[PDB]
Amino acid sequence: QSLDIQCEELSDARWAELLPLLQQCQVVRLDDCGLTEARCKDISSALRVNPALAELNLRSNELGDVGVHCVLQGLQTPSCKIQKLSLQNCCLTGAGCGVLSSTLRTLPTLQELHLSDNLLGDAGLQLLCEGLLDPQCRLEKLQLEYCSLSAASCEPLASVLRAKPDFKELTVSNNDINEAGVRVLCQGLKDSPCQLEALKLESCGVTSDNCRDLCGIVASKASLRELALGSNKLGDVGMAELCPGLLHPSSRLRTLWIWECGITAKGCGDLCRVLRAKESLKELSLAGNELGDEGARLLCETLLEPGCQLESLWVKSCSFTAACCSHFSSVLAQNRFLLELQISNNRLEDAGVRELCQGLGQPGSVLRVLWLADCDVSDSSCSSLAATLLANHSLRELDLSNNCLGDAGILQLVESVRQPGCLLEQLVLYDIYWSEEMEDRLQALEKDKPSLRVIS
Amino acid sequence: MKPPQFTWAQWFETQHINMTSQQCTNAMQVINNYQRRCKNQNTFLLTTFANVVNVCGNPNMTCPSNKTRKNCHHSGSQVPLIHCNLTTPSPQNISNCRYAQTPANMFYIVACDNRDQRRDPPQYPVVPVHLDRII
Repeated sequence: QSLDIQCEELSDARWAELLPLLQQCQVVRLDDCGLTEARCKDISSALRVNPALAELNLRSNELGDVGVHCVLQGLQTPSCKIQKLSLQNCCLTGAGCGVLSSTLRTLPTLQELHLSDNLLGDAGLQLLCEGLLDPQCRLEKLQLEYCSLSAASCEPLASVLRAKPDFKELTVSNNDINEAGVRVLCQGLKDSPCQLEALKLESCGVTSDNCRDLCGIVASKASLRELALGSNKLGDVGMAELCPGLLHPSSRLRTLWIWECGITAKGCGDLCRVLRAKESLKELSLAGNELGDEGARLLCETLLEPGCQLESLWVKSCSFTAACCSHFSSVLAQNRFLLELQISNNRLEDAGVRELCQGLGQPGSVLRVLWLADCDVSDSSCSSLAATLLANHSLRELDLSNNCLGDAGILQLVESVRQPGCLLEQLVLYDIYWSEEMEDRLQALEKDKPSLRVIS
Repeated sequence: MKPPQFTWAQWFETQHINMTSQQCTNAMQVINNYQRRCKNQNTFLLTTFANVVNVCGNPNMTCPSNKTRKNCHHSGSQVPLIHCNLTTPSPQNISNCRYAQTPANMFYIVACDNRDQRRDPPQYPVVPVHLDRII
């Protein structure tokens, strides 16, 4: 049972009737519910008598140190067996980390802790680390995104990794730890008894040289499943340094998130060698990299060969043009592994979109999620989209947001999606200019076809 | 579709003016929560609704994206803004969608229409309803 509410202002009357749920439900999630220190006592008192609290999520509530400490008091009982806790974006400061740190010492059941979006600073992280190092703390997943940490926090973090064999996920994305910090963290991982499953260091100042150290981690940690390194200047050199590790036979990495990493068609080429050899790689993001149609061609050739079992490909904003769509069309028609193609923010144009529809409209197609947001799509592509939406039976989600579609185009899509033969469940049309006709026609569609959701 | 409680002008304001948090990943939650589907991209203009309405008062121009419409208006100039770029999807829970944010100062063109006679405040006869472009 769960009390799960998000993005709602709770009046006193509403709060008063939800209170009892706080001491009854195993999962208490009140995400961005305007909670403040003024209601922290109610929360604490409820938590202290809840016989089976397993998860507490109070993300995005302006509690402040006094509020968080108050809430934490509720978890300070011998029978508290909480497993997951999120105080993400709760106005917790470095100072406030003292009580948090202390609480961890008596919660061996706590496996996950989210502290992202709190200005903890290096001093707060140090205090936290002291609690994490306690023999009774058995935390497995830690998220510290946007916590204003510098390279000085990497040694403390490294000491935790060296002492905790149960660690599974470390997320330090969006902190200026830079090259020196990243190196310390990697060495910590190399010297750790843990079987890490996820490492996320997006926007951390990771460099091409850091990739040599990361290569070794990927090659040795057989347990590694997710590696997120987006928004770092890895470049083609970085890619070349990482591939040797990604190619290691013991590696079963499932997700490789390397968007906006300064990669070009050259680095894409090295990556394709990995794709052809590792069937375990299921999710890849190269979004925001200037791959160009040359990169699109290399990716499609690889996606047409045995071995590559990629399931999700994020390549939005990769400088692709209509010229690459014939290649992607072949993929959508023959590849039976790729389920999601995020190719938004590329000048595909109607010419390109119509080509993609040809491949997608084949009998054996399997693509279930297609993003074509802001791809210069107009009414000229709607006839083809409408036909594919009836011919294909695997697609469930289509995003056409940020495109200039008009009455004519909308009518065409509606004529198809309204039919019982269309299995689409979500049609996304955010940020498009609406005429009264357009809006009326789509509003009715929603009521005429219950299984279909028309977004915005 | 657009939440029923909002006029198109209010929906515009909800998506592009009122950034409820300094981080995209958090500010986007409110928006994406309405229909439970994360936006691929979203731009927050760091201005006010009244200030955009003023722009709606600038000389009409043919919308660059659709020459059949002349309800567009070029912002007097550059305006601070934060563009939210979806980098990590989370279909099972929009609260888990991650965004990359890029602050910047750019000009913009907005499409404005007559207010909703029975829902939009009368002090603004013409209101912004669509962000035609950012440059």
